[PDB]
Amino acid sequence: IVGGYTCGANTVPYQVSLNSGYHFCGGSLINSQWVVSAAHCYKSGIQVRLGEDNINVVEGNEQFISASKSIVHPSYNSNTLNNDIMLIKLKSAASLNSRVASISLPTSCASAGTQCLISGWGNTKSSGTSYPDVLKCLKAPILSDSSCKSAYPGQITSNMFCAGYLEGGKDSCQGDSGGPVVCSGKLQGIVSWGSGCAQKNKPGVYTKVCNYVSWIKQTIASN
Amino acid sequence: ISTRKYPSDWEEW
Ligand SMILES: [Ca+2]
Repeated sequence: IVGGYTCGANTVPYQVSLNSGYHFCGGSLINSQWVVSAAHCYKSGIQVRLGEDNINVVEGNEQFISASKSIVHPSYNSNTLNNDIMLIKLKSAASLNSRVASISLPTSCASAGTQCLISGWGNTKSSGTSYPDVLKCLKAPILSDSSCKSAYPGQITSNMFCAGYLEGGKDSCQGDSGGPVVCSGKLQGIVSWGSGCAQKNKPGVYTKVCNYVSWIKQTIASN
Repeated sequence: ISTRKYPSDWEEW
């Protein structure tokens, strides 16, 4: 997250870190046994780290649980990034508490101008690299579809939306992929892609979770 | 170069 702020420990209790011997992506806990992340975050062996603040120190609110299943959307396309969603089933259920909690799925899509919270452990610089130990947060609005398409001609599908600031300076970044975009207490987005980070006229692009709610529920029920 | 995985998407190819 570029241009964000330190969230505070365990203030985003649905945020997870996906770990393959190092943090590589975020995710969102949607029930005690299931996480939503990006399809491009798939790997064969993932450890989900719940309850994290400082990802480099054992502080005592963590739960480390291996993924048993990581289920990429069958229509995910790695060239266009359409359908960039994955479901992760935990090998055992997380213990839900004030520091480890689920986020609700949406009942409707969000409108332009809705303010959302975006979070992660990704890069905090728009040029070069600086990776945080503690979780970062950004408040950012959803943009109009027309503004989003104008920023990324030919690239925005109906399964994507843009959020952020066209002036630059505030955005998600590498290491934030898969993490949450929460608006009015609902998971509306998944960190997906952008051109650079926090650049002028190049907002973040997020998977539109409201298009997948039925798919998520059916995938969970059958797995 | 567009996806937001650490360290990058292309790095994993
Ligand atoms: Ca920790």
